[PDB]
Amino acid sequence: MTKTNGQNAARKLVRLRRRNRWADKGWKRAHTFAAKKANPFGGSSHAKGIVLEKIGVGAKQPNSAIRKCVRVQLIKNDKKIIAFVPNDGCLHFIEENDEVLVSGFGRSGHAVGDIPGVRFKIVKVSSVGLYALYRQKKEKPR
Amino acid sequence: TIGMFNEEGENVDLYIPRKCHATNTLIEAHDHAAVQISIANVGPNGVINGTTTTLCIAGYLRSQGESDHAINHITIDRGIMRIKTGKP
Amino acid sequence: MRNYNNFNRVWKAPRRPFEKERLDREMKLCGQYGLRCKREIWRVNMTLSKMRRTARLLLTLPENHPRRLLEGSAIMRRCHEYGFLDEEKDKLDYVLSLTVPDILERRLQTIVFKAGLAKSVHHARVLIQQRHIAVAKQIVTIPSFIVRVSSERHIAFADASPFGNGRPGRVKRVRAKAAKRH
Amino acid sequence: EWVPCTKLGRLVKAQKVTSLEEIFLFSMPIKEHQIVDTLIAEGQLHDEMMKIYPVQKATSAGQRTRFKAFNVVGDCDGHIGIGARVGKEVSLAIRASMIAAKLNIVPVRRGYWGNKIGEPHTIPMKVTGKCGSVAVRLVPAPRGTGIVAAPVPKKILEFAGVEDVYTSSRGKTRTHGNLIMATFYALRKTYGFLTPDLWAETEPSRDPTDEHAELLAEMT
RNA sequence: CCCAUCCAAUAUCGAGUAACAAUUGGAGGACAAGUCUGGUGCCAGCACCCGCGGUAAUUCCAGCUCCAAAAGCGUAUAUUA
RNA sequence: AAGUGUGGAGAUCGAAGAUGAUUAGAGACCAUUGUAGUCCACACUGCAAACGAUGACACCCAUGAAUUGGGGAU
RNA sequence: CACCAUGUUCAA
Ligand SMILES: NC[C@@H]1O[C@H](O[C@H]2[C@@H](O)[C@H](O[C@@H]3[C@@H](O)[C@H](N)C[C@H](N)[C@H]3O[C@H]3O[C@H](CO)[C@@H](O)[C@H](O)[C@H]3N)O[C@@H]2CO)[C@H](N)[C@@H](O)[C@@H]1O
Ligand SMILES: [Mg+2]
Ligand SMILES: [Mg+2]
Ligand SMILES: [Mg+2]
Ligand SMILES: [Mg+2]
Ligand SMILES: [Mg+2]
Ligand SMILES: [Mg+2]
Repeated sequence: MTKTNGQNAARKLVRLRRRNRWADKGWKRAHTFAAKKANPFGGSSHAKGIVLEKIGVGAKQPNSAIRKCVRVQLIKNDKKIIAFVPNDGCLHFIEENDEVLVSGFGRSGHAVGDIPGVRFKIVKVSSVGLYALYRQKKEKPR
Repeated sequence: TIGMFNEEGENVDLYIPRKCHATNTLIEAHDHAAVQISIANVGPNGVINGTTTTLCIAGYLRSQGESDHAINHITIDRGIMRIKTGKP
Repeated sequence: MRNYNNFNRVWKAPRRPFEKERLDREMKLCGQYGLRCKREIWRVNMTLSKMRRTARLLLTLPENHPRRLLEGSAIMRRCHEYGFLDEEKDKLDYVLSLTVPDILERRLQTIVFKAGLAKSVHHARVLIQQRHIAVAKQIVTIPSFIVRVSSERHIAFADASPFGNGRPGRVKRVRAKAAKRH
Repeated sequence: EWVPCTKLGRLVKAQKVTSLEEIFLFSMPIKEHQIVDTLIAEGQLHDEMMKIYPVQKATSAGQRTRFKAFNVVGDCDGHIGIGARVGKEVSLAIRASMIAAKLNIVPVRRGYWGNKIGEPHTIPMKVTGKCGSVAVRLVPAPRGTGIVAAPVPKKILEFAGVEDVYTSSRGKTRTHGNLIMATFYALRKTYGFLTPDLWAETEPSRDPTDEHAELLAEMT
């Protein structure tokens, strides 16, 4: 009950497939422009921003902590986002009005497990790497 | 001369299996309903000889109910069982 | 920018990086042949994979086809030339049976161990890389040098090496200077 | 010792049935695992456990727990058998699956892809086998391919004597209880397909229990 | 410049802790590799996913010891399988 | 089916609403009512678990009770 | 066929 044969039925099969590829959430995201115009990074990776304020986001059930994260405002398009600060400590390396280099983390913008509504991640603060500051490879300028 | 060969003419496979005499169906090793039935060849005085006619039937054919129709069709062909009365 | 010199990749990393059966075989191959890293095994995989793939294409082709007489007599020629197959093996179905230790036996690190010029396979890799073995009066400093069959007769010490007919090496020579100032 | 109860095991112990293909010919159930290790040589018969996983039964006051063990057995020359038993201790169910895997021993037809030149490297035709939703399909491969399969069918296809094969798997293969028994059902179908080699008429034989009926009555 | 050749051709400097010192990610599972010791006590943090952490943590912070790839190795975003 | 428009009809049941009662509360179930509706004509709507949760047209397909309409034998 | 509503968060 599914599809058509016929030696001259190729226009039917070409039209049939081009509409059913829009139902694929990978094909539709790769071929519509709401994907990049609403992505806070401009269809790119690692956008810079300025730290505005520090937030403690409480973990989801069944976990219980508060996740240390900053809210930053990106430079390329002035979009306010909340981004996580990975490691033990590490808001001690971030002050307000710091330029931070913010990547996503994990899952193509889908909020890695415990943290609710945070889908970006601090990589580098004041143009020195944030994991290099944790392991004390080098220290902050100024 | 049955079973696959080598291009050197040695019989490569183990176990050439039986085939159903009704349906020509190759009898598998786990087909535990498949039976052989040996029918005694008998002589002119009505006493059995030392030779028997053996016919083997596959297991699905017995499962349906169609084996008894197949034993008739075989033994008419082999000449074992007569198809009708003689004329009075 | 307008440079047309070519380059490709010679090895490939395996799918499934943690297979306990595969990781045990390759540590045996790093020990029995004195190898630096798993990547030297992995190019011997790709070298043999490409032979195993072309020779499996040619058997799809019939005999008395042009691409099987030519180029099927080339792949049997380079197996016989480099010692991958002895001269009895001539049917092209033996390239499909070659293994990674069949290729690793033809490295200059292995023959210098097998000919007897070194005590261990880690003695052989030092003496190649420290400029002691000449294949045809040609100092070869490459351990992955695949030795041909005709080259086996002529592997010896280098004529410039201290172990051959050359000047004495460093520890004798810097000691011969210290006995000279006195 | 081992005293047999079935007539087949009486004839195996008496060396009246000499090989295992004399049982496969007459479709006889084995019913005694001492038949198999008698007929197959002891060093030429390999076994190892495929999977062990626990299955639980909700009861009043908690769960009951028994371990379901999968074993595969076979020399790598066309005999394969898989058995799945369960038990309270993990050591009992491993031992019971060894007993079970020998009872399910079954032959594998092997053949050629292209020309015929030696021992058969592959299965003689495309065959699928289905248990649950998991159906594996086994396709003949050329002479130097290897077994191209997932590592649970690949270990079964090594023990069955198949040297080069292509393999697909259609659905929920992470269920290994049905993935194991679908590779077994597919290799079991290799003597079910009627090829024009086997078109010829073969002369009928006599059952080992037909022929040796006078000897078996002397055990009573 | 580099590489290559050379430490006499009468006559050329040089390894030892070869200190001339390998790193990057891991050790519950997938996924290779600790029922080790110290600390913290649903905190701090880890965790792609499943999950860890509530005073005996196989998962955090560390020391040891191992595993993996190795002059490399993590991470992020695209993209093919 | 509910709903809408214009005319009829208006017996009974009855969304809304009104009284009783139950209840911690009762805006509900239960009792008494009662408007729109129910019913017809002519227009409009086109929203169902509009179901067999099974698209249409062909093909092959084992068995035994029955059943509806047509035809044929006794 | 009177009335009969509810039981914090993880974990075992
Ligand atoms: N979810 C984030 C994932 O991260 C990936 O990002 C990268 C890495 O995480 C990943 O690195 C993997 C490494 O994790 C894994 N342990 C081993 C693997 N060899 C690495 O792969 C990388 O390194 C090798 C060098 O051998 C390169 O040759 C190879 O091209 C490269 N992909 O390869 C990717 C290349 O940088 C994917 N880009 C991304 O699509 C995916 O979503
Ligand atoms: Mg020199
Ligand atoms: Mg501890
Ligand atoms: Mg640790
Ligand atoms: Mg009441
Ligand atoms: Mg009323
Ligand atoms: Mg309440």
